[PDB]
Amino acid sequence: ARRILVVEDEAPIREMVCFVLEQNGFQPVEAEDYDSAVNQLNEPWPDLILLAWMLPGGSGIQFIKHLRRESMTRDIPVVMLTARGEEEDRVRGLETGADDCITKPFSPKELVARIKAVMRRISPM
Amino acid sequence: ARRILVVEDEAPIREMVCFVLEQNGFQPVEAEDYDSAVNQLNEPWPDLILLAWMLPGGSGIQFIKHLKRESMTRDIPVVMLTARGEEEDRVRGLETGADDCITKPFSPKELVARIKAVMRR
Ligand code: NA
Ligand code: NA
Repeated sequence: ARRILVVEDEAPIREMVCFVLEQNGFQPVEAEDYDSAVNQLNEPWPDLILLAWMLPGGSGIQFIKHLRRESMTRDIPVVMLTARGEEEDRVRGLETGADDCITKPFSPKELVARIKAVMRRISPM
Repeated sequence: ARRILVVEDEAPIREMVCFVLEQNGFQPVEAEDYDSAVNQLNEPWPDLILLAWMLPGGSGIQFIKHLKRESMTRDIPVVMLTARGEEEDRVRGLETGADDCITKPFSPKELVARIKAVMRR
């Protein structure tokens, strides 16, 4: 179960992520905007979601809130994709209920290690 | 097979570039700074060089001048790696003698297409 929903509107980044994931044994799914991401919340369910802070059509925080409203999605791990610089500064220490984050640009190895760490994580408390 | 010298001090970008190129059957060679790049100018020589504008130890422009002064390296294609914002703005229209440029971030498909087009031309 290695289906990864890649919710990232920056095409070069989204495609890079898909490539890294493919080569490391995962099944990446592109979501280039908010509605595209919502339309992937069904069988077969994502095992983990990578999520940018802002998309055409909706924000990352809006998407997380959407996920939490339903039993079938509320336990899917979410890892934020954070742009180095201005965005990173604005969102540091922001509690969203997301499980982890990673800053762009990242190395292929760091992305994979962060995803694997989140996937093996025990359910809190 | 074909040797690509990746001269880039931004580690995540350098590692991404090498990852894409290696899975696509190229032989990427990493250079994280200026001296590392100069140290890779020996047999077997690179088939193409991807080059950042500024490195620890020396600039992209400096490295191009180094390449052009030697008969063995003068015809190796050079593609600049350009960052958005401040850098892209200053290097707009700089006639460096590089064969092409690519703006970061780029997709895997764009990277490979650009290098293959430069090598064919
Ligand atoms: Na975004
Ligand atoms: Na640089």
